[PDB]
Amino acid sequence: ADEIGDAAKKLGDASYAFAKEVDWNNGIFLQAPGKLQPLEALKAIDKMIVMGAAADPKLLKAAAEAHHKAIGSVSGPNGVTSRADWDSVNAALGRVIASVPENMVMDVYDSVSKITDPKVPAYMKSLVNGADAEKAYEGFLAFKDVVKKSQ
Amino acid sequence: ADEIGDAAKKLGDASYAFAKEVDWNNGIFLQAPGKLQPLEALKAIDKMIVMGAAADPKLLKAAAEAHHKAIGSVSGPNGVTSRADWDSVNAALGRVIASVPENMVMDVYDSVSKITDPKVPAYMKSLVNGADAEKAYEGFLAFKDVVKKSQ
Ligand SMILES: CC/C=C\C/C=C\C/C=C\C/C=C\C/C=C\CCCC(=O)OC[C@H](CO[C@@H]1O[C@H](CO[C@H]2O[C@H](CO)[C@H](O)[C@H](O)[C@H]2O)[C@H](O)[C@H](O)[C@H]1O)OC(=O)C/C=C\C/C=C\C/C=C\C/C=C\C/C=C\CC
Ligand SMILES: CC/C=C\C/C=C\C/C=C\C/C=C\C/C=C\CCCC(=O)OC[C@H](CO[C@@H]1O[C@H](CO[C@H]2O[C@H](CO)[C@H](O)[C@H](O)[C@H]2O)[C@H](O)[C@H](O)[C@H]1O)OC(=O)C/C=C\C/C=C\C/C=C\C/C=C\C/C=C\CC
Ligand code: CLA
Ligand code: CLA
Ligand SMILES: CC(=O)O[C@H]1CC(C)(C)C(=C=C/C(C)=C/C=C/C=C/C=C(C)/C=C2C=C(/C=C/[C@@]34O[C@]3(C)C[C@@H](O)CC4(C)C)C(=O)O/2)[C@](C)(O)C1
Ligand SMILES: CC(=O)O[C@H]1CC(C)(C)C(=C=C/C(C)=C/C=C/C=C/C=C(C)/C=C2C=C(/C=C/[C@@]34O[C@]3(C)C[C@@H](O)CC4(C)C)C(=O)O/2)[C@](C)(O)C1
Ligand SMILES: CC(=O)O[C@H]1CC(C)(C)C(=C=C/C(C)=C/C=C/C=C/C=C(C)/C=C2C=C(/C=C/[C@@]34O[C@]3(C)C[C@@H](O)CC4(C)C)C(=O)O/2)[C@](C)(O)C1
Ligand SMILES: CC(=O)O[C@H]1CC(C)(C)C(=C=C/C(C)=C/C=C/C=C/C=C(C)/C=C2C=C(/C=C/[C@@]34O[C@]3(C)C[C@@H](O)CC4(C)C)C(=O)O/2)[C@](C)(O)C1
Ligand SMILES: CC(=O)O[C@H]1CC(C)(C)C(=C=C/C(C)=C/C=C/C=C/C=C(C)/C=C2C=C(/C=C/[C@@]34O[C@]3(C)C[C@@H](O)CC4(C)C)C(=O)O/2)[C@](C)(O)C1
Ligand SMILES: CC(=O)O[C@H]1CC(C)(C)C(=C=C/C(C)=C/C=C/C=C/C=C(C)/C=C2C=C(/C=C/[C@@]34O[C@]3(C)C[C@@H](O)CC4(C)C)C(=O)O/2)[C@](C)(O)C1
Ligand SMILES: CC(=O)O[C@H]1CC(C)(C)C(=C=C/C(C)=C/C=C/C=C/C=C(C)/C=C2C=C(/C=C/[C@@]34O[C@]3(C)C[C@@H](O)CC4(C)C)C(=O)O/2)[C@](C)(O)C1
Ligand SMILES: CC(=O)O[C@H]1CC(C)(C)C(=C=C/C(C)=C/C=C/C=C/C=C(C)/C=C2C=C(/C=C/[C@@]34O[C@]3(C)C[C@@H](O)CC4(C)C)C(=O)O/2)[C@](C)(O)C1
Ligand SMILES: [Cl-]
Ligand SMILES: [Cl-]
Ligand SMILES: [Cl-]
Ligand SMILES: [Cl-]
Ligand SMILES: [K+]
Ligand SMILES: [K+]
Repeated sequence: ADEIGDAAKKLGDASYAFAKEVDWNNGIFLQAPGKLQPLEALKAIDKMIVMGAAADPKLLKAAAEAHHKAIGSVSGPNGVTSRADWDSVNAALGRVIASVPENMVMDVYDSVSKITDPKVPAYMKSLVNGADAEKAYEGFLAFKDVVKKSQ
Repeated sequence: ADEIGDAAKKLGDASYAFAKEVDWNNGIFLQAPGKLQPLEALKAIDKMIVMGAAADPKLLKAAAEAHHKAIGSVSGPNGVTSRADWDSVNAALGRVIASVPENMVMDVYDSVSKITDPKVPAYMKSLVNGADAEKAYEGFLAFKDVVKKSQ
């Protein structure tokens, strides 16, 4: 047990209602988040690849395992994993994030932002309950504070 | 040095002409290989996630590093990495493939085949020199024989 795991349970309390509202089977998630821009997108993928190579390989393995288990508990009309598996994925990802330097994480974020059209967040939010999305994000903010402490 | 590395150099002799002909900046590679089928695609991703969790985490790290370096040597009008980085990526991937049971690898292959429209290979081949694609594939066949010996 660790503090990221405890923070993941609070994150689940804040964010699972939102996860149940997302239609995970919508094909839109395969499309670029705006205009397809291969050269800029490759720069973002490169920052991810750098981060993945730097991450604790054991924590990467555990995060992959948590997603395998999560796939197994998918149910209902939107393809949402169970509450327990949601929390397990989020904890495992938090551990991976904490295992690399903050710069690496910020470089992925900035590089993905560069290819994301300004309308995409509002469009995604419009498909779910906006107050639940807001609660989920406020949950994320608290969670990342715990992740940073462990980083 | 190892036998996968030696086999990767022979693979490069057979396949680099083909890699130079592919337009790596074509946006088509973001689309599903046929009809977008989220439920079946998730099954294929699940088999990949199982395989990634089983792979030697050190060899996964080295494969990610080889791709970072490869991105750095991209040049020319098609976005092709250097010959040396092509071989380095292929060796590193061969090591990852050899680090898991053959079943896991075949399960990814079969699961991806299930979502790949029968026209996709011929369409991809039609964009390059068909004899160079054939040489590349004959190269792959020899390479995977070395990978299997190490597996
Ligand atoms: C063949 C290739 C195969 C596959 C292709 C590969 C990849 C697909 C590539 C791209 C598709 C992926 C993602 C893009 C898709 C979807 C995008 C998903 C992300 C999103 O929607 O983000 C919304 C967010 C909104 O802005 C925030 O608003 C805040 C408001 O806060 C106030 O009010 C609150 C309540 O309202 C609270 O009360 C608070 O207390 C109060 O403070 C503050 O103003 C913040 O400063 C401000 O940041 O926007 C941004 O962060 C920047 C945009 C994009 C970054 C993009 C993404 C995140 C970055 C990195 C994630 C890492 C990786 C993503 C990718 C993959 C995951 C591994
Ligand atoms: C939001 C989500 C984000 C991203 C989405 C994520 C993923 C994208 C998902 C999918 C897109 C990916 C791929 C699909 C895209 C493109 C497809 C790329 C693959 C392709 O084109 O394959 C062509 C191949 C042709 O068939 C072979 O013909 C042979 C002929 O051999 C003779 O003649 C020869 C010379 O002519 C020689 O002389 C020889 O000596 C002589 O023997 C034999 O008959 C073989 O028995 C027969 O197998 O087809 C198949 O293998 C099955 C089809 C698809 C499997 C699909 C893929 C491979 C499987 C696994 C690869 C693993 C993973 C792929 C994916 C990713 C890689 C990590
Ligand atoms: C089928 C399998 C699968 C699927 C469908 C996904 C889907 C996703 N992954 Mg995951 N992932 C997988 C397997 C999968 N992954 C595997 C095998 C691994 C390796 C172990 C990872 C490792 C991984 C990492 C390291 C990250 C992702 C992230 C993401 C998201 C990227 C787009 C995004 O930011 O949306 C928005 C995100 C969500 C809807 C997820 C919930 C986010 C918080 C907790 C609550 C919602 C807040 C707010 C409303 C929206 C996000 C704002 C943002 C600024 C934080 C998306 C939800 C990224 C992510 O979520 O970035 C924010 C991310 O950082 N994945
Ligand atoms: C921007 C980065 C990037 C890009 C663009 C790609 C692109 C690709 N990856 Mg790679 N990968 C990356 C980073 C990247 N990867 C990273 C960071 C990792 C983790 C370390 C991986 C790990 C990985 C694995 C484990 C595998 C791939 C494979 C593939 C291919 C999947 C589609 C396919 O089969 O086409 C066809 C494939 C090619 C054109 C590549 C050359 C294949 C041989 C050597 C020669 C050509 C033979 C023939 C003409 C066509 C293929 C037939 C097939 C049955 C073998 C595609 C070329 C897969 C692959 O190639 O499956 C066959 C695969 O198994 N990737
Ligand atoms: C081979 C392999 O290993 O694959 C595995 C690799 C990983 C990394 C482990 C993995 C993973 C995670 C991944 C990739 C997550 C990707 C998330 C992508 C989210 C994409 C979104 C939100 C895309 C869009 C596009 C939109 C477009 C919206 C608009 O155009 C619309 C409609 C109308 C316009 O007028 C205005 C507009 C508003 C602009 C939008 O609003 O949102 C996975 C899944 O496991 C696969
Ligand atoms: C060996 C191997 O194969 O590894 C493979 C392993 C994987 C995992 C499969 C893999 C991969 C994918 C990877 C690495 C993904 C990385 C994801 C990173 C996500 C980062 C995020 C969300 C960062 C942020 C930063 C934010 C900042 C927000 C703020 O600053 C803002 C705006 C304003 C401030 O006032 C408040 C604030 C809140 C502070 C935010 O909101 O979010 C890959 C590439 O395939 C390689
Ligand atoms: C088709 C289908 O059915 O697909 C199904 C597939 C599944 C897998 C079964 C499934 C599922 C679950 C999924 C996708 C869950 C996704 C979870 C994503 C979690 C992401 C996390 C936590 C990312 C971060 C990034 C962080 C960054 C933190 C920092 O940068 C910040 C901000 C500020 C810096 O100063 C300090 C910092 C600390 C560096 C962080 O702390 O965390 C589902 C829903 O069922 C759908
Ligand atoms: C080849 C093939 O077929 O592969 C298949 C493989 C798969 C895995 C099966 C597959 C899949 C599924 C995938 C990747 C799913 C990814 C899902 C990502 C969902 C992202 C969502 C919901 C994003 C958001 C962002 C929002 C932002 C909200 C806010 O920021 C806003 C506006 C304003 C702020 O003030 C407050 C805020 C509230 C913070 C929100 O509310 O939501 C797919 C697509 O089928 C393809
Ligand atoms: C977030 C993160 O970590 O992301 C990283 C995760 C990884 C795994 C490390 C990673 C990787 C590798 C990946 C995903 C490779 C994906 C390869 C995909 C190849 C897709 C292809 C060939 C798609 C098509 C679609 C086609 C459609 C053709 C047709 O429709 C057409 C035109 C006309 C129709 O009439 C007939 C038709 C013929 C049917 C086609 O012919 O081919 C990467 C890139 O690093 C990102
Ligand atoms: C911890 C963590 O995060 O790990 C992350 C790590 C990654 C790597 C980023 C990641 C990923 C992606 C993964 C695993 C991809 C796996 C790719 C597997 C590719 C398999 C291939 C091509 C298999 C085959 C089999 C073939 C067979 C051909 C033949 O049988 C045929 C027809 C006919 C016979 O007569 C001749 C023959 C020739 C014998 C073939 O031709 O090809 C993921 C999911 O993101 C998780
Ligand atoms: C936009 C842009 O510019 O992107 C740029 C991004 C880069 C990275 C810089 C770049 C590059 C390079 C790239 C993509 C290289 C891709 C290489 C893929 C290699 C895949 C390999 C080897 C896969 C396998 C699968 C195998 C399976 C073997 C077996 O199953 C087989 C058959 C039969 C079983 O009985 C035994 C077995 C042994 C189990 C194997 O042995 O090997 C480029 C080109 O510049 C484009
Ligand atoms: C959000 C966002 O923007 O992300 C961006 C991220 C990136 C990384 C920048 C990105 C990218 C690039 C990517 C994934 C590139 C992947 C490329 C895959 C290429 C696959 C090719 C060539 C496949 C083939 C198959 C062929 C088959 C030939 C044969 O089988 C045939 C018919 C018949 C047999 O008898 C003989 C044979 C000869 C064996 C062939 O000849 O070729 C992208 C797309 O821009 C999206
Ligand atoms: Cl929807
Ligand atoms: Cl571009
Ligand atoms: Cl082309
Ligand atoms: Cl389906
Ligand atoms: K561009
Ligand atoms: K289906």
